[PDB]
Amino acid sequence: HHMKLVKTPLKDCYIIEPTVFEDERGYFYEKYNEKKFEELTGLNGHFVQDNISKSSYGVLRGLHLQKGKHAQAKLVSCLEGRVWDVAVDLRENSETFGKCYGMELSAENKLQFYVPRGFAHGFVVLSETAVFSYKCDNFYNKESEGSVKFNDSDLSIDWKIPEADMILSEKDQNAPAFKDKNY
Amino acid sequence: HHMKLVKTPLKDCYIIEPTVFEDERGYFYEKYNEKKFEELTGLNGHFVQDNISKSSYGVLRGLHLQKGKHAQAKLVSCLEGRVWDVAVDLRENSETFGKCYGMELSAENKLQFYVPRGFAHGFVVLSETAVFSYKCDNFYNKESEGSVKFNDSDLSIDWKIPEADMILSEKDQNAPAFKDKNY
Ligand SMILES: [Ca+2]
Repeated sequence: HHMKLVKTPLKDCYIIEPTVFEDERGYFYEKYNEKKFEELTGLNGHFVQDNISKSSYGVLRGLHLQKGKHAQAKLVSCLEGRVWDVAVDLRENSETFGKCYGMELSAENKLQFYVPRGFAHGFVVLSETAVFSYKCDNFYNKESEGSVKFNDSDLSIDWKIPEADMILSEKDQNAPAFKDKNY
Repeated sequence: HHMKLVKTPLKDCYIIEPTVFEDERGYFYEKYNEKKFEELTGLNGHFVQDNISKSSYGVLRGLHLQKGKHAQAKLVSCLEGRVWDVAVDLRENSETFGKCYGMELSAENKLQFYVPRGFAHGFVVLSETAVFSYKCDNFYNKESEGSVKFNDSDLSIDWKIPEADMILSEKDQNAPAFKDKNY
């Protein structure tokens, strides 16, 4: 019954590990519960928007964020296939400012990854195709968008797959460096 | 960009039709947006709990509800496979009291079904297995639970699959009739 939030090296960034109940017909679990989450973290647990994408192997999207009062906390998971998901703490006041953390999200492992406001976020598709789910605690605002180049040499993120396999949009190919502070 | 809610014969009960953008690598869509939903319906759009179940062909769960102040509106969809989903309006003051509506929810069709508070809900798995997602706008409360027998003769619900294929829990096999008012 208790929600299980697992610590990561980034402050306020958590893995939600599900408690899965199995039985004859299959399984069931409580994927998310706002009251439990807010009780455990003291953070906002009210999500207002749910987004879905399906992409093919090697598609890499990120690192993305919305600035200021438009910043979005994200609760992300993989509904089909496998992805490698990365978060970067960009809060200048945070003891983990400038640090990154990555993890595999898959339909099989049923994990969710909570990325606070003030972070940048991205992911790469590891399987033939993957369906990616992200819930946001704030609404879309194009003008507020910020970004960090995914392969910025200061962050030195390990995106796991061969570089020749990565598929990037023109925007993500041209995102400003971490030191340029487009956030 | 506009959310598309499609009317059903039951008052306040809607189908959410997604606006799916296809591209080279796949697709993306906004599955849910609380602000758009509340603007269109005048109803509460703040969901607080997300639940997942996976079940095998013929598993039928329902008809279920929570009574009184614990009643849960449900936004339901099928993430893998195919289900037949049914809602019953049980609000005594409603012009559609006692009426039912069923529809197929599948991973392929990406539809969502909004079941208001004061309704009972259930579904049966049509494919070999199915993964069912339901978001609730209120929290679980065991004591508040109500139920209606899925094959109640006054409601005469068409559950699509052969009765011999249906797999029901002991509780659902013994749910009180619609006219006994366990709600
Ligand atoms: Ca709250």
